[PDB]
Amino acid sequence: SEAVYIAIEAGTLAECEVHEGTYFSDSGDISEAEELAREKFEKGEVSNFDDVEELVKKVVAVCEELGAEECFSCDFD
Ligand SMILES: [Zn+2]
Repeated sequence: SEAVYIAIEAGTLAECEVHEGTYFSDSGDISEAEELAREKFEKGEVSNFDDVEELVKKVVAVCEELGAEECFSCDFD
């Protein structure tokens, strides 16, 4: 599903645009990613027309699947 990536790409987490593979979701509020995802998603029906509770759940899952909280590459030349 891409709807998730979009829901999260809508502004759920952040990743170094100079370091591909290195990501980092708003640390301190992982749930915020879901809520925000539900806000954008709900504030903008996606083609997939999936469920909010589903997206959010998938938003927290994906976000968690990224297990990223910083761009260690920031030190990797
Ligand atoms: Zn970086």
